[PDB]
Amino acid sequence: KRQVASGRAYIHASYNNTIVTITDPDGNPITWSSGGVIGYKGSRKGTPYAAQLAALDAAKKAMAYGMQSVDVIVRGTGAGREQAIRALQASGLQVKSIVDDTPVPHNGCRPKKK
Amino acid sequence: AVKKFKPYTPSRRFMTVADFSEITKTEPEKSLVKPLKKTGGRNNQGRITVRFRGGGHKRLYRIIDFKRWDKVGIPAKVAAIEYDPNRSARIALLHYVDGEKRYIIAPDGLQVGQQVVAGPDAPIQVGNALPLRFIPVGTVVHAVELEPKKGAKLARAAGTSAQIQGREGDYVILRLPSGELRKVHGECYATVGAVGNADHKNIVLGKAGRSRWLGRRPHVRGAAMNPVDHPHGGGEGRAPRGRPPASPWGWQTKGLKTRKRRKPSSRFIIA
Amino acid sequence: MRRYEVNIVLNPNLDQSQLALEKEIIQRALENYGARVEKVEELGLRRLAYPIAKDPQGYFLWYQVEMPEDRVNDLARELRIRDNVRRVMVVKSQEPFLANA
Amino acid sequence: PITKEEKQKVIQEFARFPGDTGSTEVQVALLTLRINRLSEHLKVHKKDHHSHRGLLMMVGQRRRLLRYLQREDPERYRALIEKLGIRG
Amino acid sequence: KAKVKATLGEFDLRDYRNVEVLKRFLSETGKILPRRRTGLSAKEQRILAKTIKRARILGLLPFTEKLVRK
RNA sequence: UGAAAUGCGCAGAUACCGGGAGGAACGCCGAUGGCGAAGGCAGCCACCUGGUCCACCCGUGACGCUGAGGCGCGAAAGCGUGGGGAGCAAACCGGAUUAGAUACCCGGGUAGUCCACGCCCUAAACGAUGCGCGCUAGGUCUCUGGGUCUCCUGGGGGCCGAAGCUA
RNA sequence: CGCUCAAACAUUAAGUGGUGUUGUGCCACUUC
Repeated sequence: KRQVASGRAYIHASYNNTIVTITDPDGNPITWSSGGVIGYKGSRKGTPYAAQLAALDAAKKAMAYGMQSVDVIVRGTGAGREQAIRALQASGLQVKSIVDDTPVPHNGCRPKKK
Repeated sequence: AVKKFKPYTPSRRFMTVADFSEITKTEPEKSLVKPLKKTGGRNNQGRITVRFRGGGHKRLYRIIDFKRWDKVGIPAKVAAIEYDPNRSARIALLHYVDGEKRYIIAPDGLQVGQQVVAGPDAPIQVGNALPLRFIPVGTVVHAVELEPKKGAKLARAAGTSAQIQGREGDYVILRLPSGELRKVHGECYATVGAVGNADHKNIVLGKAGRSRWLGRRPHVRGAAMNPVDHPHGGGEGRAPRGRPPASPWGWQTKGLKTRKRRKPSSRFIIA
Repeated sequence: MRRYEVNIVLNPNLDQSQLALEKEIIQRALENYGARVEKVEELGLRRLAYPIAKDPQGYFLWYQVEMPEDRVNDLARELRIRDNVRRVMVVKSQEPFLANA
Repeated sequence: PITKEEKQKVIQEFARFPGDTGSTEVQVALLTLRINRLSEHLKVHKKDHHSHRGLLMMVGQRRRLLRYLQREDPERYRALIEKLGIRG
Repeated sequence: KAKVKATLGEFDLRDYRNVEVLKRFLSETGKILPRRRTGLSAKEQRILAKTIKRARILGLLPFTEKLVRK
């Protein structure tokens, strides 16, 4: 919560939206944005431009929190995937290091009818 | 598992009775400090506080070492898996090399001649009784205390047991014979393993009599009675409930919770 | 009588008074079900690959014995009980299969 | 499994002449050990149907060998059937 | 590219304790390298996988590491 | 989600960190691959166990093949008794679609799916090819066993094709 | 402007329904 230096952004990319979060070097959400923190509704939220606006929004509020250096860990497969990071370049926030940790089971729970 | 019957008679083409293959060829209960008189079809004032009792079979109580801590680290070779007509389970007349003989609910996995013993230094091994602090998490366990130095009284019915979920503080979490995830002080004794005669539930009484032999008197239904006797009193043709289904004292009978709100024991239970 | 590679892990966050109190319970334990200690190694603490019990350290033991097989299970069973005994894996020992000989 | 040395104990007590490991004797006696060994297994492994397949196969083969060993020389059969306590 | 096996020496592929050695087939992903990267053979490939999981239960060989820079 | 809506959310949800409960299923290896009589069989550990293959030419000495009837195994769904229930999910209700939509699509949802014990004995139970044996060019890929081995020699899985067969 | 209706009309080779739009009170399925 407190004005701090380092940090970590979390890209959650779905398929009908995409969300993220600035979170202190501990793992606790400082700020966060989505496809709805952009205004766009429904499918628009599966959009890279919506994602740009998301990241911009997210990171933006971090810089108002003194944020500068942030790591990156992303999950999902949304059209705003890479875009949610590439917006985080022209964000002024040091992308200290980007990492992919998308959840993937050793195969266990039987999947929905798709 | 259980003994059926050819239908040489009705109420006997369903009625089954347990295969006492577990009983150690023994009928005479240890006349020793074990069997003592037992009685009481109703309460102290000559009244009735539990409809439908009596007609038993004349029984002797069997004294049961539930506490089992007054004899720590004193090994007792099992002697007998006996019939006891006052529980869902069999009893196990155990003998200590201390000479003295006692009685313990017959757990599941109890053969005759086990080096069972009480106390904490005892191996977490079926039939052995010890404080939960020494029994690892997950271990099934019957006849459980509730407050230290108070005695067992949880999971003492045929095939009933409690599992240990984990440690928290000076308490240990048990999933009771009900799924009630309650905390119980560590210094409380238990008895590694679950309870015996688990195969009992699958009995079928069969006829009225069998019920009666037990002592369960014929229970007359609500709507069978009169408006004077019971809420469902209509009796005006096989006629429905006036609403809502209710006890002979008025309290709704389906889904009305009754455990007192603020029993100080709430803070010791989850779900 | 068969050859086995019994494996174990220890709670790294403990001394050598309780630790040399721990190894003795695997000793006492083994001899109970006739385990004939052979070439025994000990690679102590070890930077683990994935967190077990929330501590990335685990004091490794390693035995290798001749024993009655029909109780090889009840050896492992015994070993795990100690709350300070995290990992336990019994296996039957085998010949060096060569790679890049 | 079946110890190789307690396997030789068998041939020894059944070998109708040292250096013999093919006599229908040694063969029947053999399968029997495997049979009863397998019989017992399945006793407390009832679910193992797979393995029951074999239990039939080993039996057939044994019943067959016994056919011949009876059909050719009767006297010898009589002595065997008893040593092995079979045909009940 | 290159053959992993052709970077090392003479090592028994059954000692589920030589991490440094085994780890070299683990990939910077935590995935059991496919045949066409390690340069193993049929026979060999399977028992390698054997002592792999055997050591993964010993906190010795990582199960999965989120990918580095991307 | 084709777009949505029902749904859920200022009861503070979605996303994220940590701790715990629970079940099922086994990512990478992993495959043109292995095994099984068939049904079928994937974390790993141990124990119990069937079948199978090669080398030695040691053993018995035609004891073989098939097999009406019988006997046993037999996916799935299903059924009885008891336990279990995270995910999925007929039926079931709801959103949309549609002229109508008991369907497709979506949100929720119970038996079931899982365990034991029993019953069920069905099938595109398919290689739609009963089994055993001898005979009739080779080429190439793979699995596996033996042999001083750019090679032969057995066994198993594919493709291509001598002869022949076939509507 | 929105909402319900019986027709004229338009979309199809045709039919059907739908719908489009005016008028009115306030692509789907099928062709013996």
